[PDB]
Parts: sequence; C-alpha cells; structure tokens
Amino acid sequence: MKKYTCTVCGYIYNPEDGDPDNGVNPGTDFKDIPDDWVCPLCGVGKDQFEEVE
Ligand SMILES: [Fe+2]
Repeated sequence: MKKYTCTVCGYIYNPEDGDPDNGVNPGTDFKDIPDDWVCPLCGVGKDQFEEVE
C-alpha cells in the first residue's frame, strides 16, 4: 500500500502505521479510510491528500 500526504500541511499517512487514535488501524489502505476522516495534524479532509508517487 502506498503512503499519502496531506497537500495542505505535509502530514504523511503511512498505511503500516494507520492513524489508530482516530480509528484507522495499521494496515488500512488510504482508500479504505472512512471518508469523514480528516488530517490528524491540520484537520482538512481526505480530498486534499494525494498518493505519494
Ligand atoms: Fe494536513
């Protein structure tokens, strides 16, 4: 699975780590994250994230 970065602040979603404090377990593909999830650091939505590549 690929990493995704927040294009507003630079936060990096790493699927191996997930974002467990907000309900996204290690191993979840970004695709599969609930679509109401927001960037844990600046709060913008998933639509500001882009695939790293
Ligand atoms: Fe962000």
